[PDB]
Amino acid sequence: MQEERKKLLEKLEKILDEVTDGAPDEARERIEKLAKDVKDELEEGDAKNMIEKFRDEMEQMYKDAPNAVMEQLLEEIEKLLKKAGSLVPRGSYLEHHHHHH
Repeated sequence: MQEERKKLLEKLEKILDEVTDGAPDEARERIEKLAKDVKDELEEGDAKNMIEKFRDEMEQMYKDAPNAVMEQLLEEIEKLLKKAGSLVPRGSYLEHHHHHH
């Protein structure tokens, strides 16, 4: 917490705040579970991995239903994932389309 880590996760939880509220209606309750789990993982389990999980989960629901902010939020978590990639070169995107409902 002496190397901008709190500011990185503060902005990250600020994105998750806008993903739940600025969700495509029905997609919100899907987001609220995983976003709540990220908060635990910030100290409990693997926070950095949950930033990847939520980033790739967002693009699944974005391809399924894009409002306007949903797209911008993909770009936001991406900026934060680069800084969260501490010696870790990862972010190829897990290839999805819709997979059917």
